[PDB]
This record gives sequence, C-alpha cells and structure tokens, in this order.
Amino acid sequence: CTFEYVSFKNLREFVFKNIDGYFKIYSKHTPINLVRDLPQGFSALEPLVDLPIGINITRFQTLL
Amino acid sequence: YNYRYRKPFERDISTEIYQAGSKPCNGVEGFNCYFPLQSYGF
Ligand SMILES: *[C@@H]1O[C@H](CO)[C@@H](O[C@@H]2O[C@H](CO)[C@@H](O)[C@H](O)[C@H]2NC(C)=O)[C@H](O)[C@H]1NC(C)=O
Repeated sequence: CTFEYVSFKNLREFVFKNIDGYFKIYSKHTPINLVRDLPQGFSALEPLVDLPIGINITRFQTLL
Repeated sequence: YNYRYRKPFERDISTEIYQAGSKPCNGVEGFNCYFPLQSYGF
C-alpha cells in the first residue's frame, strides 16, 4: 500500500520486469497490415517508467 | 508496541503465522506455531 502514481490494425508492444524491487516498463506502437500474428520485422521498445515499489510479483492478469 | 521486527528492498508486511514445525497452524498460536512479529522491549 506504500505507492501511487498518475501520468487489429494497431499493434502495441510492452515489456515488464521487476529487479531490485524496481518495476520497469518499456513500449512501442505501430500500425500494421499482417493482423493475424506478430509481424516479422524489427523495432526496439523504449523505456516509460522505473517504479520504486518493492513488491514480490509471480503472477499477472490482463484487464479488459 | 509500535516498534517491531520479525530479495533486496523487500517489504513483507504479512502477519501470517510461522509453521515453525510441520503443523497446519491455521492462525492458532501454540508449540511450533508462532506469530512472526515481536515488539522491541524499549
Ligand atoms: C517475498 O516473500 C518472501 C516470503 O514468502 C520473502 O522471503 C524472505 O526474503 C528475505 C530477503 O528479502 C530472505 O532473507 C529470506 O531468507 C526469505 N525468507 C524465506 C523463508 O525464504 C521476501 O522478503 C519477499 N520479497 C520481496 C521482494 O518482498
């Protein structure tokens, strides 16, 4: 409870990892034609946040 | 009573009981079933 923060044609990509209790997020966005499955090509994700949370994650779930 | 003790930068605030032996303690304190926190004798 010790933290709070506030800020098919579209493909969004993310990476989530937790290290030294910091939680790190990276992302990228692009329009696409090959909507079936991940388009073969290359584009690097870049950092968004580095949250100082100190939490013991082993599961996740998406929110629709 | 306010001042107490039991990866890096962890913060395990859980009060859940020690199974200090093989007992299914179920929050019942007793021999081999102990509450994890203690207050300092200040
Ligand atoms: C995640 O929870 C575990 C217990 O479920 C915590 O485990 C202890 O972690 C410390 C270092 O933080 C170790 O010295 C102990 O040996 C661990 N105990 C056991 C029984 O293995 C842990 O602190 C929690 N991690 C975070 C990041 O909060």
